Parts: sequence; C-alpha cells; structure tokens
Amino acid sequence: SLPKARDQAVFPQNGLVVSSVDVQSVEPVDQRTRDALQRSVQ
Amino acid sequence: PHARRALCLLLGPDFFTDVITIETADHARLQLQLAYNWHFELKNRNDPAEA
Repeated sequence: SLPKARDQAVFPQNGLVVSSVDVQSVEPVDQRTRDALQRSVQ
Repeated sequence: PHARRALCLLLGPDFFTDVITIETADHARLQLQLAYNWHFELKNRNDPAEA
C-alpha cells in the first residue's frame, strides 16, 4: 500500500483471517517505569 | 520425552507451545516460547509406503 503493509493477516492452515489487530494500552508493569516517568511528567 | 499418548497421528495443521533455552553470542541466556506451525504433507494419500 514506511508504506502501509496490507489489511489481511491470513493463516493458510485453517483459513483463519485476522482482519485487523488492536492493542489497548501499554501497561509497563514495573514501578520504575512508573513514578519515574512521572518525574518526567513533572 | 514421553508424556502424551494417543491412538491417532494428527496430520492437520497444528502447533507446539514449546519453550527453548537458547544463548546468543553475547551469552545472553533467554528462554523463548515457540509455536512450530506444522502440517503433514502427503502427495499420494493411498500409497502404503508413503502412508
């Protein structure tokens, strides 16, 4: 379509097609990414 | 080595949720979960030898 890839993630084994992939929120779990990037906030 | 046992040999596409313990050139010991998208292949599904 740098450039956009496609709009279809097909598995030929069973015909399962992942039309799109959606990721909700980046958690990072550790408390040190946490209120240390919070000093970055400040 | 020997955990599962079944009467049927699954020929359909499947996967193995295997984890390896590899080591890179920087000696970085990391385990990593694999899939191994596999499927059996038979060009002539009647021949006794190939089957």
